[PDB]
Amino acid sequence: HMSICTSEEWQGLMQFTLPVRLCKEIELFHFDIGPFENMWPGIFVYMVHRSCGTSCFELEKLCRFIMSVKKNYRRVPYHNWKHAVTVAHCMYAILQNNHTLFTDLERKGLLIACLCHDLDHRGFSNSYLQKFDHPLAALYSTSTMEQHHFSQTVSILQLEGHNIFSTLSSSEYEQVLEIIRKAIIATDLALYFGNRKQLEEMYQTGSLNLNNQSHRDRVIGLMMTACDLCSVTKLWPVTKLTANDIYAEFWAEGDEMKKLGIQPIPMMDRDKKDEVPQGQLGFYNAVAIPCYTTLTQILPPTEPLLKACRDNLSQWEKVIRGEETA
Ligand SMILES: Nc1nc2c(ncn2[C@@H]2O[C@H](COP(=O)(O)O)[C@@H](O)[C@H]2O)c(=O)[nH]1
Ligand SMILES: [Mg+2]
Ligand SMILES: [Zn+2]
Repeated sequence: HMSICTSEEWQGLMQFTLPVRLCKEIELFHFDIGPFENMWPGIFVYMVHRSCGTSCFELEKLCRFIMSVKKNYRRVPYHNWKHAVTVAHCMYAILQNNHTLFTDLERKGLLIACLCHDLDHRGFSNSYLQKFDHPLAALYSTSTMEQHHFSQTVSILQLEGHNIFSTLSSSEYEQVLEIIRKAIIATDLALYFGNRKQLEEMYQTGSLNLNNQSHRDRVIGLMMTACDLCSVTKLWPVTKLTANDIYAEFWAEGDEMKKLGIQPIPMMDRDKKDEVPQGQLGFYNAVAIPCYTTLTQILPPTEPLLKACRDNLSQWEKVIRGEETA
């Protein structure tokens, strides 16, 4: 099922060295990997090593894992390899800024989860899959694609010489797969609404306790949401360019629905682009802003993401007022 990287791909990755100038910039939240496509795999290797240590993973296995994961992301407009690395970098930044709050096991697992969270995405949402009795919606009744993404992750790990977690004790092994499982499922936005309200409630009543595994799971879940949506925390021009990619997939889905005799929601209707600005305002107010607000409360060092998100919210309002530019 899973595609496999060539020997030239993983072998070449092992010899990669991150340019000195980027070492500085990669630590910042607003960092945009966009202008460095050839370096994305190497950037991930770098983040893993800085966060988890150069010997955490056997280099050969890690490189095969990375290049195969890349080969298993499809050439879709948004849920692609570029997105995977973007999300992993946000997680890297969050972990670097809250290092000792998370275990070595969790950091390894979360960085890997972020790189694999949208594995083998076809370009169709859970709505489509369920509303069209796709085999996946039957196998996975809820969080359909997310369960599939996790399934894909384990399949890659099982490929020969690809299991980077085998050196963990039998106990930590199962523990890390559970961390990855929950983390990937948490990227199902449907689950975000409940998770955020819960955390907010926990935080304000003073109940939140990081030594409480159920609370840890929720915090990690919000972190995944935060990283998944981080394109809204970049400089405006970057945020805007990514938005076009997001909508390219939305509109493509809408077109397929029309062909199947079912009118799509406005957001997925390429004939209703005029409604995009207002729709983004809604998404920021109902999802992005609350997410980063709650995350900042729990992990103060992540405040730059909230500030950036608010700045972009202001940009969308500026568009609606007819003051946009370029
Ligand atoms: N309307 C809207 N949806 C977004 C935006 N950013 C992310 N999303 C949605 O949030 C989802 C997060 O889940 P994932 O990216 O892991 O599939 C994306 O797939 C996409 O459907 C945005 O700026 N606007
Ligand atoms: Mg996803
Ligand atoms: Zn994603």
